[PDB]
Amino acid sequence: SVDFKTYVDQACRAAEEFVNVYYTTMDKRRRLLSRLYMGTATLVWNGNAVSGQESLSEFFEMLPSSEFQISVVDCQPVHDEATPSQTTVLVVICGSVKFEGNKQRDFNQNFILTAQASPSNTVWKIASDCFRFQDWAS
Amino acid sequence: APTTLPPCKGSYFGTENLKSLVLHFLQQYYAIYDSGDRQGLLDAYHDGACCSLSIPFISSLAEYFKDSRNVKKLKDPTLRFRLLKHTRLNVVAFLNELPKTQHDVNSFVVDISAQTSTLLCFSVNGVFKEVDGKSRDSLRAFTRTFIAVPASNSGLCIVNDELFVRNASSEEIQRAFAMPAPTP
Repeated sequence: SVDFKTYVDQACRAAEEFVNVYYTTMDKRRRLLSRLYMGTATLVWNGNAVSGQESLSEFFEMLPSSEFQISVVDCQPVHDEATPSQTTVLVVICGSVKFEGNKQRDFNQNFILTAQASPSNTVWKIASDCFRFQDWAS
Repeated sequence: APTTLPPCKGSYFGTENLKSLVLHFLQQYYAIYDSGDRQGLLDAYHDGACCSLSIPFISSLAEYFKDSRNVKKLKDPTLRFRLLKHTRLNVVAFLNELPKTQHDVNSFVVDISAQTSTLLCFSVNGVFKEVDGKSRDSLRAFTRTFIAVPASNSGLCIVNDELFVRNASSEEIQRAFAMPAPTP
């Protein structure tokens, strides 16, 4: 129907741009971060589930101030059989973060982005998110 | 300004049913993956599955360097396209080229992060030993993210697989290899 490469190119573009917006917002405009998530989105944060945009808003306000350094991004178009009639992209991130009052740490994060067509540009939002520190048991 | 991080926890499965399903999948998958011929995974991957590998931006990881995909660093669309493995044939052929492994399955920390009637997304955190070749007996740490659809049998069929491989830290090695005498 459409060439696979089209989906791969779309996935890379959406992910690279989204990741830049996401961690810039996290570090420098935390109150806007929840606008990057779908209303029903969840986050599993070091084994802790947070459900819904309003609960995500609260959780992000409670987290200390952050400085993230992102070193690795990979992404893939998600097969239509898993997300019928819905354009989605898996994004995987590795980096480090310094939270205020805490030692610097390495982390891995993955999330699924979904495309929301609009009168102007298609907007990508997080439908589901997962975050874990490399050294979470310390 | 706050400074408390919430308490970190182990595996998140959500429900007992899902814990059973995913833990059985991982048992079965890694019995083949660690067997010495991975072609048995052809029946675990969708015809149209995708796979890719990433490692830390930087070695003892040279066998993973040629196929590592970091779109932050690598900008060219054609090369980006070529490093993504697509179709079960190309996925499993790639996996069978990687070093032979022994994973500590029962120590995996698993997070199920998305679920619908058509989709399960879970990420697996753990370690594996390389069993042969240039880095025999080395301990790697990894994070692997799977998206699976219901399998026509009763199991899972993988449509997306992202593997991240790194060296285990000195702390991870110490914990993984410890076996002290019991003390009161």
